[PDB]
Amino acid sequence: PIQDLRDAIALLQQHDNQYLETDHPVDPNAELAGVYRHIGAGGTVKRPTRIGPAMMFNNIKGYPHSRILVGMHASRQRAALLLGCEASQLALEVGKAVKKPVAPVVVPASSAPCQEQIFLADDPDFDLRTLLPAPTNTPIDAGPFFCLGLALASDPVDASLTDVTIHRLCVQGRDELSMFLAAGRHIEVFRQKAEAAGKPLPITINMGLDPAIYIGACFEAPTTPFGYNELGVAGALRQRPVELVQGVSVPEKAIARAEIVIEGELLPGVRVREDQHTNSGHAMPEFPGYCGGANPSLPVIKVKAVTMRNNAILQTLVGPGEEHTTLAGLPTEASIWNAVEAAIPGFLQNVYAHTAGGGKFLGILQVKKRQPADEGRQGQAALLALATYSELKNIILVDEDVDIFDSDDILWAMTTRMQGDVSITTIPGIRGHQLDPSQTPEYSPSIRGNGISCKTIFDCTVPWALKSHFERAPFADVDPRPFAPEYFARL
Amino acid sequence: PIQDLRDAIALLQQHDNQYLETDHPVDPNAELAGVYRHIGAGGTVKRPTRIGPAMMFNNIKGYPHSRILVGMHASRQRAALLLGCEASQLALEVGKAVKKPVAPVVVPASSAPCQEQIFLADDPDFDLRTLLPAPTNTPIDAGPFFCLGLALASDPVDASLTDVTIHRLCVQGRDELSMFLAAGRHIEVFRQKAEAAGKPLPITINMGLDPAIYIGACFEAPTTPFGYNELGVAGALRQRPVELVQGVSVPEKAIARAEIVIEGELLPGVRVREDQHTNSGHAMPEFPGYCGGANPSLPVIKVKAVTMRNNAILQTLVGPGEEHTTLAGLPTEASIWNAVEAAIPGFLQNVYAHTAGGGKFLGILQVKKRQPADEGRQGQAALLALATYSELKNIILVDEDVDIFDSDDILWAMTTRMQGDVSITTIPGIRGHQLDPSQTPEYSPSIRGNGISCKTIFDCTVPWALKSHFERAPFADVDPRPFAPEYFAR
Repeated sequence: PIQDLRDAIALLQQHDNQYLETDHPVDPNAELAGVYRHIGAGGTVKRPTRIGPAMMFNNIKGYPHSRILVGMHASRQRAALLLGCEASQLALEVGKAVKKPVAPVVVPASSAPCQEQIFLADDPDFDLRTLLPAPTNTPIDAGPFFCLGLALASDPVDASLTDVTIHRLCVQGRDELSMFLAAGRHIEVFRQKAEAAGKPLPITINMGLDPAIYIGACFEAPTTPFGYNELGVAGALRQRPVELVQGVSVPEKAIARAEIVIEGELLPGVRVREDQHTNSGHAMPEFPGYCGGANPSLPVIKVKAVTMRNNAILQTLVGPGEEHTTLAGLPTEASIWNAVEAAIPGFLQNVYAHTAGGGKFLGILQVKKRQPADEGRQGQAALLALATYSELKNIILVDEDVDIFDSDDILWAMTTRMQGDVSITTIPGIRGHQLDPSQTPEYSPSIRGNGISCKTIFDCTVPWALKSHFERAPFADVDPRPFAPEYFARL
Repeated sequence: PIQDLRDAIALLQQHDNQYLETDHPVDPNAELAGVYRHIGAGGTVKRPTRIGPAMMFNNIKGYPHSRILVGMHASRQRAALLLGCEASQLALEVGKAVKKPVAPVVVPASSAPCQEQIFLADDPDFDLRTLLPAPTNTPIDAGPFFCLGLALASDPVDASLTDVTIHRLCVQGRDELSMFLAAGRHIEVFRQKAEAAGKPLPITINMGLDPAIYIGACFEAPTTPFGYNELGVAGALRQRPVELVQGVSVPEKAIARAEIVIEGELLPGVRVREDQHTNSGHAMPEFPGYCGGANPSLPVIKVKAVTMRNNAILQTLVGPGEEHTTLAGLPTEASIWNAVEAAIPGFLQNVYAHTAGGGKFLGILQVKKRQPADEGRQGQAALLALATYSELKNIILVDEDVDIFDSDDILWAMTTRMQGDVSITTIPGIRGHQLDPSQTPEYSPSIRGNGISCKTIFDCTVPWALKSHFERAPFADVDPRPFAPEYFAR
């Protein structure tokens, strides 16, 4: 029963090519990410790249006591193994946990390995920059980043209002991090409330976690009093409550079994240029595959303490590549599943938040026309997808004999089951996502500002009345294995 | 505190031009509908027509003791009076009731005015066709119809599964009505189960109710054991449970305060052609404003009894015009509201399931661009609407200074806040609704079968960056009341 990051590493070590360690010295600045680019970053990272093992770097230059984990979630198959289901059903299996969550519980400090070591920022010798190897993903980044920081925080006026969300933070100084907070999201609203009263907002950043927690926390959750409800998904996935502990230096909870916890406060009335120390003009690589722009005005966590386990692992990601595809893509798929299946039961066979869109921009919907009235519902399923997940950009529709996880087979449906002046429907001027660099006025006369897009539905389903002409060549069913057993061993 | 149909009539009589009686003899065959066409049918009925009073016909040729009420829900203002809220808030107000329903209650036969008179069908003199006037809406109809039948039914194996649905029924014999039942609806899964076992399904048809029952019954409701859950909406709207009573001739509940109850059984293994007796080839007028085709294979209710209050009112509708716009459009608006507000909170100011689409085909969305990021979200709101209600056909988007209940003002926005080669987005080949006669392959080379349409989004919102040029001419705020008091007393 997996309850923390090390229980997960143990499971991976029982399967081939899921976990890999190296003792060869690596520089956290640029080099480590450059290495994993080849081994397992995947997704929208520039070629060459591939799906591979999660990888542990034991020998980090300048950090003789540290080790860095990347790629834990950077494969769909791997995520399936870590949660005990089939990779094609991963979105549905987690969607079931979302529906029957198990609440987290509070434990005492004696039960929290994340507090086996406490480094108070009090200490004159404290220096976040030398305590933690925060990797730099590319040389043009704004600085070192932590990329899997699970932030816990509460409303400053109503303490029963909580939030759990993944963030990335740039290291800005001996005890400072900058942190981008999405407008409108709960923790930013918390921070705006505290700042309007001139007060800091206490927060914990929890890194190195059971992958069920990271995966579960990307889904929308209900809000109950003191609920930290995102944690309920992982509670359901393991059938064991996620354990919280009180912070040592701030009045906010932290993840009891996390590897590293950064406790601090968002400062009132303070802001920094994200790239103030490099003037690179960039932040770090974004899920579409491009380096984003540096944010000119960011809030700052003032660090009051770092607590960690003995031999703490620092967990982050590279790419963000396939690791982002998994964390973002399963929620994208679940919400599309839920919307289509409630409106058109039995129609959708599956949906894939394609890695080529980082799990957000590109939806592949596999439908089955069962009867004459299903003609015209394939467009309806596309409208449902675009309405339910507004950061989507394009939809590709295929039938149930097309493998939506096989990009060759998607392009095959786009070649023999599509006519350009019939099957392609453009929907201009719909808000999409600012990190798509083609969503700009300069790219298109129908785009009125950044993050607005034309959204395109590629209908590659066979028209109902023509289906008799579109049967794929029927090869006979045979068990191939007796013909070459040793060859099918390689699985 | 309204509890039944008569209470609602008494409220209407307190307001001018909300209720109107006539004692001039009227033929229930075509004439009655012909008259109300002029007075209050409204909606998609051919013109002349208008919004008007609900109308009671006291003198029915062939039925010297009967009276026929029509138009009860045929006005949004009238529907808001009957629920005690603002017309522009109707969908939101019934949505509140949808969330906190009160359960109906069972009461003994002595508490059910619907059982003041009992007409068992095994009496030799029983004739459904002469006991009650069933209007025929037009001369090309399949036959006489009851158009506001609230049907109650339970699952035949598991009695804890209940459904409450609104139906129309054509009178086909002295003891039989034909009744369409939508596939997938819980009422017909009960009927298919009973039929698969060669058994009848007992049923009540409850007509002449508190408008809060009819209106609430058009919303989706959850299922709880022995729930009759649709009725909880009406119960929360009145904050008093709607009372039921055991049927005298079938094992199934009826509405205790209803005006007329038809008790019977859906018969297994027997169908009927709707235009049996006429060969008209039509059923009756449909919400888009055209007569529908006759249904060639319909199930039959075998009537075992009819019960009714003393001086029972027969409540039905005409058009179906504005009455259908109310019953169908409030749920349409409610579901669009819930979707857009969950997805883009604070952005939608109101939505109107426009009567020109019978409450189904045409959605007007009123949005407010509060900030630059809202540019691009008005199209998102239209997509949300098309996805949550697949029978929509077109969406018109407007800003918060456009009155979406005023069709002149809609067309105004379509005229000064719209460029044809920019603001109009077509989405071809989406399944819509077979009763739109333009959704056929003959109308469009992009339509592959009936009930498939091109769906069009008309964006009549001001582009964010240009809003400083589109302020409507600002007339000073003044209370006009004092300048013409007696004029405003109308």
